[PDB]
Amino acid sequence: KTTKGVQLLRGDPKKAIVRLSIPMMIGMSVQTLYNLADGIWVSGLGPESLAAVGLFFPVFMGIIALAAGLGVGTSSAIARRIGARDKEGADNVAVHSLILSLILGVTITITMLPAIDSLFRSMGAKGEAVELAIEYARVLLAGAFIIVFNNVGNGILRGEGDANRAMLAMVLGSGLNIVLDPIFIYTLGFGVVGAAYATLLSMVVTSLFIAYWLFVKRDTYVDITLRDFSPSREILKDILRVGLPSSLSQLSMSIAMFFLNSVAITAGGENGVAVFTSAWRITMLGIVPILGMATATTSVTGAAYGERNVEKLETAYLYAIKIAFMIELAVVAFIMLFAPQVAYLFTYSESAQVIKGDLISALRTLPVFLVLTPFGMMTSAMFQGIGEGEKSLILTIFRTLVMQVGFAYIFVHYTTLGLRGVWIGIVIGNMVAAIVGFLWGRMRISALKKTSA
Amino acid sequence: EKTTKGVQLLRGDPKKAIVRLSIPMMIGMSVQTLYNLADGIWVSGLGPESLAAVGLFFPVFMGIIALAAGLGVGTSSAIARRIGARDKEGADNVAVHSLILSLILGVTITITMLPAIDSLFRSMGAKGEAVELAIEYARVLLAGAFIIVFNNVGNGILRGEGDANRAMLAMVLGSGLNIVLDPIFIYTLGFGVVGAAYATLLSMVVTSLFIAYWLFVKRDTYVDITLRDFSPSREILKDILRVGLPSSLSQLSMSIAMFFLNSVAITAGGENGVAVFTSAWRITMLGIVPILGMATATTSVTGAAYGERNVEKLETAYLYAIKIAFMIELAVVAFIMLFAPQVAYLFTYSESAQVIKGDLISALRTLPVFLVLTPFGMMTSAMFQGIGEGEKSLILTIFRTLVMQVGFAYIFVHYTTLGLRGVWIGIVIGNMVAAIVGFLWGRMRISALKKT
Ligand SMILES: CCCCCCCCCCOCCOCCOCCOCCOCCO
Ligand SMILES: CCCCCCCCCCOCCOCCOCCOCCOCCO
Ligand SMILES: CCCCCCCCCCOCCOCCOCCOCCOCCO
Ligand SMILES: CCCCCCCCCCOCCOCCOCCOCCOCCO
Ligand SMILES: CCCCCCCCCCOCCOCCOCCOCCOCCO
Ligand SMILES: CCCCCCCCCCOCCOCCOCCOCCOCCO
Ligand SMILES: CCCCCCCCCCOCCOCCOCCOCCOCCO
Ligand SMILES: [Cl-]
Ligand SMILES: [Cl-]
Repeated sequence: KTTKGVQLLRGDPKKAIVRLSIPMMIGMSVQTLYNLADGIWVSGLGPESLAAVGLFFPVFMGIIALAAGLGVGTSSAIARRIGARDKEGADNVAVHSLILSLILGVTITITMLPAIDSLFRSMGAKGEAVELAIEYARVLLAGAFIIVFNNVGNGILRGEGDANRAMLAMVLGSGLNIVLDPIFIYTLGFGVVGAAYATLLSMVVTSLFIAYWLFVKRDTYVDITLRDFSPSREILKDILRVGLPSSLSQLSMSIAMFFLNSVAITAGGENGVAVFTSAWRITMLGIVPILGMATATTSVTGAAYGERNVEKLETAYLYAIKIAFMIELAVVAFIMLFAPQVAYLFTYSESAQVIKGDLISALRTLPVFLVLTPFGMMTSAMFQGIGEGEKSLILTIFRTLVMQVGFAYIFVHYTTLGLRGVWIGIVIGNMVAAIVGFLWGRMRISALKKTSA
Repeated sequence: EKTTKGVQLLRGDPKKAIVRLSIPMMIGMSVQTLYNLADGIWVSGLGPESLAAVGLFFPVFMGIIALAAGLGVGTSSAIARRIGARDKEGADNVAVHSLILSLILGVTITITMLPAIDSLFRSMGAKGEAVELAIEYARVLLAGAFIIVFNNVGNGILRGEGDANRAMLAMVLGSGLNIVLDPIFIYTLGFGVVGAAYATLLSMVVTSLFIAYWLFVKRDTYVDITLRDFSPSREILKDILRVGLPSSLSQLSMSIAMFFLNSVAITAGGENGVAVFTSAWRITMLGIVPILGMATATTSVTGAAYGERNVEKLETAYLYAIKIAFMIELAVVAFIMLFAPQVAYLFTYSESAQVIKGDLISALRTLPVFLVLTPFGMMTSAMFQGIGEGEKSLILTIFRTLVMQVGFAYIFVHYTTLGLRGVWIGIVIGNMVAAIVGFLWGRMRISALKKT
């Protein structure tokens, strides 16, 4: 009656952390490669097409944040039921979340469609860029329910230890999107709106395979039928308590990036942002693996929590920080050692602009934040795992909006540090947040020990 | 005896066989669809005359296929039944008879249609560059009619013994080669639209070389193919024609209805109504591909089960195919409807786009529903062919196209004022009736097979 995923999920915590993290790293890497490739294809379309994507980008990220949020809340809730050997509960959560995906998906479409014109012109943007952005938006807003469905389906798979198929769904969608991208944009001559359709079709195909696994093969651990589903305010509250703050964390990180951009303006001007933009884009080499471990950390800590096994929860939590820290250590040492070569690609590539002198400096300072990220992110993943999303959000706000923005701001304004002060501030702010996160996580775990006793 | 994987499939679990014999056909057809799409792009770049020439020739091409595919299904179903009946000698005999028939039929098609193709096109189409090109295009493929019939018979033999994979391979190789040769003949060699006929013919010939090689040289099929001790049989010929002949007539019945349904849209949507449903027809030919795969699988499996005299196994296979086809079509139909305006755009890049586009969007939110009903009728028809009663399949086709669909579309136009919108409804309603009556007929036929 038990699948390989569930065996893995409830087994040795260390094996579970590693083997559930790896597929997600691969899946997110392909997603990253798509994002990277699409940005290159769009940049060959001219200024108005680039602006159109820019107008819609925050809206798109808002949809993803909402979709991924519901997915994490789903994954966490299921993992805790499964850890508690409450299969009926796990089944009931799965059905609940799928219905919520439809509700949220349609809600996004109905709300955003009549509001995108006004929103896009609030930028002061006008002409073709706005009209292209509207046409681009209507394509993805139409498949809003597909986006949420795919994320929920992914959450269900992760939550029951099936990170393998969660990965496959991601590689399927993103992989097809990579292939379809230059075909729709250039070969078929659709232009920037072609990238919109390339994404949409890729998500539909992904949805078909997910729906096939969930409703036709029905070879998931959880049983998804319309008669184990007893409508539950409690389940709904459980999912939302992790889902909503998860989306709000994104917004928090979003607003923080905007503030850091303004700080970089004061520090080094318009090209100061260019150095900053290139800087954190590079660090994603390190962020991507940590994101993968966060998903596994959430499900493993959740499984241990439902099992009422605080020691196993503690072991998984601490082991995840340990492994992520070692992974980052290599990544950061690597980026530092080949900073002239990494900066080179971008900076040379556009021969007319040159900012390598500062990017190279930035690549010898900023990446250091990557070795302290695991402390905040595993703690956050663990909070999501035990179903306490508000704590995850509070930590994220403290790190991003208060510490990073605060330290970057102060160094630029009250010191000689200058543009380099932005990188120092972020690292120092991260250092303090890492300490707060780790102590809080361990504090929360140890309080559970007391409670179980 | 030394059997093959395909034979083991036919004699084993019907659900497994339905799946393993239907999927390869869809894949083969999907590559054919890729070829067709690419060819349409090259042809449309040659100008309106070349584009109109293809439209004029296309019914002639369908006429050859109707005869070729007809003999193929008659061949495949007969082989499948005798394999189920453990009648190896009969299976060998069907194969040899069909191969000889392919020569006779192919030659006869060329002999009779070639001198009558010049008079046929002009009497209804006057002239133009398009008329001249369409005639030249027809003469090329009419000349290679034997190759076309031989390929379908060879394909029929492969499917009939459960080797759908090699049938798929033959289809993929031919279309894949046609994909490469197509722009070479059209552009590089500067033959124009007629170049596409050369590329297709050459691809078909190469396909025949693979098939001939498998059947005559390597001879690694389950069936034995040899003229040694060959004895012509009326029983074998009747067994082939009782499915093969009505199969050809069914396609004739569909085309006769299509000529009517295209003119009903004239009284409904004007002359634009012609290109209106011609477009709709093209989209749905894409939509029915999985159904066609299910049907060919159904014929073989129900055929084998009939040969085994296992009615329960026959019934399982038949209902299971409907089950899968129904599920697949729901996904197809939802896609086509929920994402419809996009689909119409890819066929309407011409002047006065809106009326040809915007009507067909409406058709795309309504007409696709028929694909949901179709498997109940089509698997029934495929089951009729499987048991060797092709005339019942023909009767069902006539009732659907010539009676229900034309009848309903007619009355919707002549007695209602919905016009074009009613035409789609008329076809869908007529499709509903035929699917239910058909499924009911099949269910009674199976119930009778259990008696005596
Ligand atoms: C460029 C990206 C490469 C993509 C292809 C990678 C192949 C991955 C093959 C592994 O996937 C196996 C599918 O697993 C099915 C579901 O497994 C359920 C959980 O099983 C837990 C045991 O994990 C075994 C890992 O191999
Ligand atoms: C310069 C590019 C670097 C990119 C980062 C790539 C990260 C990939 C992560 C690879 O994961 C390998 C982790 O393997 C763990 C090693 O085995 C764990 C041993 O732990 C001891 C406990 O053993 C219990 C079972 O694991
Ligand atoms: C992770 C690797 C990504 C590789 C690129 C994506 C490959 C997609 C599959 C191949 O698609 C073929 C489509 O061919 C389109 C050809 O377009 C060439 C003309 O482009 C000119 C404009 O270039 C703008 C960007 O510089
Ligand atoms: C993607 C399309 C590529 C097409 C390549 C060309 C293929 C041509 C057909 C290949 O058939 C392979 C056959 O192998 C050679 C067989 O030689 C025949 C001679 O056999 C000797 C005995 O036969 C006597 C009767 O011919
Ligand atoms: C792009 C065109 C490639 C042509 C390759 C020509 C090489 C032919 C070598 C011999 O063919 C290989 C085996 O073919 C099977 C031979 O046995 C039967 C001969 O064909 C008889 C069937 O009738 C169909 C002939 O067109
Ligand atoms: C196109 C096929 C015509 C063949 C008609 C009937 C021929 C077989 C009937 C007689 O049985 C033959 C006894 O078998 C002897 C073994 O060798 C068979 C070779 O027969 C060659 C016949 O060739 C006729 C071609 O015109
Ligand atoms: C418009 C074309 C009509 C073609 C012939 C129409 C005659 C058939 C009418 C419908 O037939 C219904 C018969 O109902 C059950 C038949 O039972 C099986 C008949 O097959 C007979 C062969 O075996 C006889 C053993 O009983
Ligand atoms: Cl191209
Ligand atoms: Cl699968």
